[PDB]
Amino acid sequence: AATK
Amino acid sequence: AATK
Amino acid sequence: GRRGVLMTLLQQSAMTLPLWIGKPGDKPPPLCGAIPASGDYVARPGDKVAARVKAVDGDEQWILAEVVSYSHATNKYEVDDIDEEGKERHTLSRRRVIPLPQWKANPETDPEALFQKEQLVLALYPQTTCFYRALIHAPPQRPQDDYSVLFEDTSYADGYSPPLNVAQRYVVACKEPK
Amino acid sequence: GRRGVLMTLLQQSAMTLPLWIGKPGDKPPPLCGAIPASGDYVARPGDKVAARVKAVDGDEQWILAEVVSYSHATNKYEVDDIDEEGKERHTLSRRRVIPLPQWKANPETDPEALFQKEQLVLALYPQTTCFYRALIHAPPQRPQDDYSVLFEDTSYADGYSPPLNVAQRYVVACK
Repeated sequence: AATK
Repeated sequence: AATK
Repeated sequence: GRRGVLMTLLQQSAMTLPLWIGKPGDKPPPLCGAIPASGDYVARPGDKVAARVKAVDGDEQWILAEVVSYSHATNKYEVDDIDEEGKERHTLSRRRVIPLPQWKANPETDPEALFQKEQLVLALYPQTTCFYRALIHAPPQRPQDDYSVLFEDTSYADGYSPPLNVAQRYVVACKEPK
Repeated sequence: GRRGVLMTLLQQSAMTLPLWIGKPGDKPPPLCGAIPASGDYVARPGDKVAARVKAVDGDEQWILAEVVSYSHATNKYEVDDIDEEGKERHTLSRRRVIPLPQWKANPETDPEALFQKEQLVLALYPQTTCFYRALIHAPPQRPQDDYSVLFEDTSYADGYSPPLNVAQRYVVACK
């Protein structure tokens, strides 16, 4: 996933 | 029904 | 008179609604507080519901009623207007019936089963047996507490009532357009 | 690049979301916009969800994901990260899985199926595939429009981001  |  | 006694009964019905007691790691069951009914659910005779009654002139009103029967041939219920005054029975489509919750959600254990602040709901107006559109002002913080709600009310310049208390048994999903 | 590909895919899934088109008398169904799933709903293979995943180090994130299977034996989902670099198929309890909307609610016909201003939501943060707590700032005016939201963000003195645009596919109820 791409996180903040 | 009992209404407002 | 009959009206005041009914209100006492309805208040009592709200109070006796059992609290849901889950176990760790689970989901609260359908009809615990704000949790919707299962997909193809049919309420039992004697169950309380919100029922959308279309008056002869076409006026639509959500009322408190008790299920009498159901038929899958027609996908229709019979329900009884809870005030039992005069002719109380109505035949209506399943989409005109919202089952009331069968448990209170405990705010301590299951906040995911409560309607949250600003959520649009149908709520029983105090001292009536009719449901109307409202926004949640506050979910209960304790097991015995009511919702605080703001009813849509054009008699106020800003279109909302002050916060009014409505029990968990009498707050359901808003299935009524503006 | 992998980033662009992921962002495209994301952006595309958002605009393919069907608009709910009822006729007089119809109510919007479960999973249209803000209308919650039914009480014992189980998401289908291929369905998009927000999944609460715990990394190897214990860090908790709601990620964008896709259902692979659900086993009634153990009452667990298998879900895939929508991101190719998310190489783990996670085993998750039902409470860790929120189905995403399967229709957009049209503000012109079914406004009651939209989240209200100031409602707390989980929304996909721009340029990420992760959901975070936010307040509704504005609903979509038109069927094509995103929600505007204020994310909780401790890097601002008031605790909130500026208004940011999040599509209906990527906004679900908190908690």
